[PDB]
Amino acid sequence: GSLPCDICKDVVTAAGDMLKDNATEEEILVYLEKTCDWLPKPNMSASCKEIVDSYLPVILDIIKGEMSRPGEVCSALNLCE
Repeated sequence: GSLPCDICKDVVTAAGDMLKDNATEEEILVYLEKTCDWLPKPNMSASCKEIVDSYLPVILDIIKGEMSRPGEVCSALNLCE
């Protein structure tokens, strides 16, 4: 899969699991930012940050809306084919 697709799957899964543990949205952002910062290449970190900043908000809304399948959520947002 494309890099945006691969990152999206991570983000949606992470956000979903953390919400199911009643994590706060702020904490979720902090967690995902860490992931972005740990990625081994600058282009990966950059793509991760852009995806988190652009899509995490609506992803949280979608999961709260009872839709948490990573592949499906990401395909809908056109991050996956």
